[PDB]
Amino acid sequence: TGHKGFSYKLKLGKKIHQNRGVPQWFRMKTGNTINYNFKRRHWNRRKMGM
Amino acid sequence: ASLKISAIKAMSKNDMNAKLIELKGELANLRTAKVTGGAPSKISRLRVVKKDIARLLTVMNTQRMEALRKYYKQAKYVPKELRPKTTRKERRQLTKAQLNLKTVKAAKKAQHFPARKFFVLA
Amino acid sequence: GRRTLSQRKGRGSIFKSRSHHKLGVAQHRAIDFFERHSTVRGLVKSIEHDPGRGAPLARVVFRNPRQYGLDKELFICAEGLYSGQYIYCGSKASLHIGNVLP
Amino acid sequence: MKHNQAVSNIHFCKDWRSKVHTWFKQPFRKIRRHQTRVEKAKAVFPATIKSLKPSVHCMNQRFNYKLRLGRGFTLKELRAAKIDKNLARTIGIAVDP
Amino acid sequence: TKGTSCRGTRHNKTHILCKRCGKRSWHLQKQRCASCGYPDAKMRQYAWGYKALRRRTQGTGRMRHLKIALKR
Amino acid sequence: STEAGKQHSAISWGTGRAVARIPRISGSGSGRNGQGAFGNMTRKGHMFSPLKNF
RNA sequence: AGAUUUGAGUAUCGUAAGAGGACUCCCUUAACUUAAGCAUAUCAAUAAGGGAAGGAAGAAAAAAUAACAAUGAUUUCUUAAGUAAUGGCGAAUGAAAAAGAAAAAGACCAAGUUGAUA
RNA sequence: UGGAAGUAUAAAUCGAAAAGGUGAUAGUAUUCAUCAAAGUCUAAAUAUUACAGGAAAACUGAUAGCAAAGAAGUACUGUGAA
RNA sequence: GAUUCACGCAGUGUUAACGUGCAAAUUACUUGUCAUAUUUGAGUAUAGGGGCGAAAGACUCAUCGAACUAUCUAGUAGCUGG
RNA sequence: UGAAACUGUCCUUAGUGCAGAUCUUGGUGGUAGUAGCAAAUACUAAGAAGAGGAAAAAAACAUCUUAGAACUGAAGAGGAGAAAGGUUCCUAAACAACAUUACUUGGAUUAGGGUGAAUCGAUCCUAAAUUACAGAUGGAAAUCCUUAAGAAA
RNA sequence: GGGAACGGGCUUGAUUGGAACGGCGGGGAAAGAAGACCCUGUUGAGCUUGACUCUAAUUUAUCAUGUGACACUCAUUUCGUUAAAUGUUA
RNA sequence: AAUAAAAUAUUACUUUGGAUAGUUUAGUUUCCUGGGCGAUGAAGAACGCAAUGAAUUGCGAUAAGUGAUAGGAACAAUAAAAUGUGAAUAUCCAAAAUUUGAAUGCUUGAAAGUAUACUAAGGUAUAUAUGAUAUUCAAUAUCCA
Repeated sequence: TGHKGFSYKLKLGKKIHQNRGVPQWFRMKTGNTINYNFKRRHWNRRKMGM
Repeated sequence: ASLKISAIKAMSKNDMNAKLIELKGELANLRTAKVTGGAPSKISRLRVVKKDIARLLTVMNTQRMEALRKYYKQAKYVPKELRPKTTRKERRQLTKAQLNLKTVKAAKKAQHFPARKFFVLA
Repeated sequence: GRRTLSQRKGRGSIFKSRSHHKLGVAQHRAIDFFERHSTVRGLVKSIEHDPGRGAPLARVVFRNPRQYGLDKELFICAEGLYSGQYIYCGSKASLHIGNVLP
Repeated sequence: MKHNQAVSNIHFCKDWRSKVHTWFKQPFRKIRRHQTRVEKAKAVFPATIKSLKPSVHCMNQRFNYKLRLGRGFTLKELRAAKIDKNLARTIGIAVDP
Repeated sequence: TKGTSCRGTRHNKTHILCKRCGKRSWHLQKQRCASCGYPDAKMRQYAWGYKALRRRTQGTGRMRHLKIALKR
Repeated sequence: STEAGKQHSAISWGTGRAVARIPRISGSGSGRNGQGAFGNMTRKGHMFSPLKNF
């Protein structure tokens, strides 16, 4: 909704921040196994349920 | 980081107060430089000034609380921050003097009939 | 078996009284000295329709016996009562329609 | 049941699996008690004596011809032996009024 | 119409986020949390929910103070 | 472990659904839900008589 | 007016709360199951619910056993013993003394007495 | 409760004492034996699959062993408990 | 709490379409109804031997002649399969 | 072929031998290049961009502009809000996957940008109703009471 | 034909060229579902009823000590108020 | 009668798939030592903090870390700056310790807020129950002028 509580909006912003991939420099670390973030979601694929 | 704790300890309270303002003001400028495409030298400097502020505040606070412990060392009512570190259970237990306290009748019995040292011949 | 409708009526969830637009509680005024041993006068200001009951209710206004102010009452209207009428409550009240007597 | 056998009386119809006690700590009770005995041997040194116990007869006619260690000497046995009952407990003698 | 059609009017939340446990388990009309048992002072735990006990209990979080007291 | 393989609320679906009568993992949303359950022959279920430490 | 009694507000110094509950002390009248049915019984101080604790807890110093050539607080182990007993005397349930060991330790209140009483 | 003409607890009524309780077949009588209830504390020997730190193993070896040998109670499902 | 048409809604018939569908109940035409015992949103109240029901054992989150979920529980099976 | 462990004999031990359990888990065939990609009237010409209309008509060609031809027909396939969603909004680069052909298009990929209130709302007031201290009740969990029970409000 | 009494397979015959496209609805006792009709379990559940055995609610009797010889109030019950002239004199 | 396109059969090579073999920073069980939380604000939850981070880890406005004590030359994916005038690293220590949560001035839905007192802001304190002491009271409740 347009109308929302202040703390609810900040939890919406955090979910936007966490919907990002692994940076390139992190993928070049030695002994690295983290290439894709599996905690990723999209608005039309999975509803975050909050 | 470059602030040299020995040099921090050489300043007075007023000098240590003004240094924090100078460090805080410098850190504010470097934060502006980071978002305006600053050089890597300026960004590396910004991490140094961040630790100097933490270092300066550590000496300010440690020197202040050491003076408060001396102030309340003999005081009857000591603030709960300066009391010795204990668990909640420890503050509830009886004092060792109170645990081994004995009645007047029992005190003299242990004085006139103590556990003797002996041995049996075989 | 199940619970009959007469049993479900005693819990009072959807069977509570629909008493939202009711005027109030219709009753005499609290008995005091001035009505045990004297008479008080009340003016019938208006006659209203109390929802959920078939009889009209009268808004009677007694002045006050002991303090300064008003005493707004709510009687069950007797047949023949009219607006602006003076009614009397007390032991020595006359035997007229609308008066409240022992 | 088939053929000749005894009538079986096994009380396993309850939950015995939570009533099972295993003795895997038996080899380490021996070490724990023996070590505590040795530290008991010091501290109270000498004479970690387990207190002198009386000679009493076992109860019932099934055992009454045998002697065994009782608990504590009676006041008359201490008086007969000329021992103060207050000092007796401090020199490793068990007392049982 | 009890299947696909009746799901069109589902736009009112029964539960929102809880302040104490952080789960979307705060019943709005009941005014209590179905997961942590909010305003009730004690945290809601049941012996038949053995998995729910190992999902949120001591040691499942940061242990900010107790990680120092025990090691001391 | 005494609870190894027995940590589900699984029940058999019964007949009439074209699948065997072994208990099935309840719920939905994962690959585990609707799979086999405690049975000795099933994957991730308890084995034949579990070896007791007594 | 003064001497008490009881009950309040405030200030000061403290105390309880919540987590955990494997082991510990309790409350509450489950059923599946077994009895080849089932209703007492069994499952069973069992599950779930509820309260309280500690590094251990509980218990502990005889209004106790016994009938002996007598023992002697409590706890725990061995044996007694699937025994005595209970039970649609069916299915089933079921101890304790004696005896052998680990460890051992006994102390106070009340009441009584002393009152230039403290 | 094994406790069987009542082993223990509780409730309703009743209710002691110039003491008395027990000796498990109810009753009364006389002996005998042994204790002396209706307040409190008490180390040690004992238990432990919480949790933490260690050591072992005729145990498993990636469909096995904990559900989890990787950001595992994670991804994902449900309004929610789960 | 008259008769009708329209916006809407329903579901009389075709026992039409579809029936591994647009759809775990929809589509088309025909038909009916289309404001006072009317329609509808949000808030709120009522909970499982319970609720709610102009009453069909109907509805209570695709679950109802007793919801869902977890524990007792690997319930028992003289019966079927290996 | 494979590159770091293994075998023979005697005893001991067992989570010890599979074709079946609508068995469990995983992988894979025939069906089969098959059924289908047929509601919502509809597209065409020139040009541009692009690797992407070629050619013995391979008869069909996504995006943008213009011209033609059309549909929803103002109780709309128009312009805005509440709930719900949560960045899907805007721009640029880029098209591996996704939208039952393809896509240079996109609600898709990557990176940035974007939400400005004394006057709009929330905040404030009360409605149906809801929940506290003390009190009443209960073995317990807890239940009741909402101004009545209170030196409270 | 016989066979578990209605064979694609077995026996004896009729007969046969390999790969298939479009249709079609005879057969595959075609697919979907551990028959829902019937019976058997010493298997259930909903509902009914002087089926057996119980139970909430209701009801009756006894016990639970207010005074004075029916009368009173003093516990107790149900109320009303801003606890706002109650009772006896004047 | 005839062809071997399809079909069938065996081997080699390749492919789809991930069995088998070798391996293990992970489990399971038994035992030993403790069993050391909280109004001095716990466990849990949320948010935030790295030069380039989304998760995870560590930490709390002094932020992937500060002081002190040990420790002695690294880190690295890339670039910086610092460094024997002391880099990493370790800790029962010191300082500091956001919003909540028993949550405790009042309110709390996803709520933004707000009162008083002490020391414009900032920081403290103010829930309920309860023990002791002090002080101010109330009730002719008992005496009592």
